[PDB]
Amino acid sequence: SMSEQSICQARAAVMVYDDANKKWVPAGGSTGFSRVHIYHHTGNNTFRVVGRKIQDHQVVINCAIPKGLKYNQATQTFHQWRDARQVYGLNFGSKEDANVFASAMMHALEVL
Repeated sequence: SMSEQSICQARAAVMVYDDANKKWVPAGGSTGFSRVHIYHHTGNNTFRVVGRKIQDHQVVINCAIPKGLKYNQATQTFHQWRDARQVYGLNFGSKEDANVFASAMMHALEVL
């Protein structure tokens, strides 16, 4: 697993969209900020997003990034993308967190 490396980290609250109730809900069950990484698995050139809550280290997101993922910068601090299972949203702690993480994601998408 040393062949999988973090290429970015940022501070964001991770939500998922509850399709049935038409509302954003905190990923993992409780609202708060996480440390969110983009990991590059160099053996098979894959990427995933993994986030853990700062206070308790709960894993709140573990989401593939496949080739062609559409990454939407909805606002300067809220970005989102789809998975068959749910839409994910990142409410970043700052604009720099958001831009840096995006530029990282755009890089990932270009090397996939």
